Amino acid sequence: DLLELTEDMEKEISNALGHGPQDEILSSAFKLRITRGDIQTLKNYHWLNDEVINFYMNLLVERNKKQGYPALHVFSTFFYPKLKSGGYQAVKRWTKGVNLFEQEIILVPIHRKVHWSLVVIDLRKKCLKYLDSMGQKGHRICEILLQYLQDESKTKRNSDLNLLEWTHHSMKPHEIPQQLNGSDCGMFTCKYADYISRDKPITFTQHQMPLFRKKMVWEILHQQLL
Repeated sequence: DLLELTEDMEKEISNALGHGPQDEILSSAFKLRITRGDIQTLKNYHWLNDEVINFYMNLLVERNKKQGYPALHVFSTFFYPKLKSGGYQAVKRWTKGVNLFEQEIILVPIHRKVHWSLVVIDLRKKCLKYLDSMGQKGHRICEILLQYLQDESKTKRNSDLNLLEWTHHSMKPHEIPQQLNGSDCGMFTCKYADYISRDKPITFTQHQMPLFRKKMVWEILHQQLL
């Protein structure tokens, strides 16, 4: 959601992006350590890196709990690639201590080459949605993730998913805002995730991305969303 930033905020934001040592840890949580180098990927025209995305994803989980939003599970940005190349066995332990099926919404960030996209698994509707700011379809990706769910369920609950009741859908270019440059794919993924996890229709646009980038640095610095 939109908002007007304050001087004290724009100050600390310029502070974090501005010059200084690269290894200076500016924010720590979820076993992640955001360095000034990492937060600088938020500067306009820069590609977000894994740390920033994972960090933000984890913040959505806490925001949802505290605000009475759907139970949210966010997979690491490294999960999907590991699954795609190593199969279920390679990621069997990435859900240690959690039962995916007791959650309501599962987010799976998709990193392919230099592009970022998003898969949403809504357990409440038994539906998988693929969101891509470059209008791509993700049939195969959803198919691979649905098979992962079946393996997780059979492994952890000794029960099969009822495949006949599950559906998947790739949001068309008209259903969600698209990116108009070559550097905001990571931001679209984060904002898709943000709105989707609150069951809020995705009404933001490319025009608002510069403000989102600034907002996210503050949010990451304070480990709190606006």
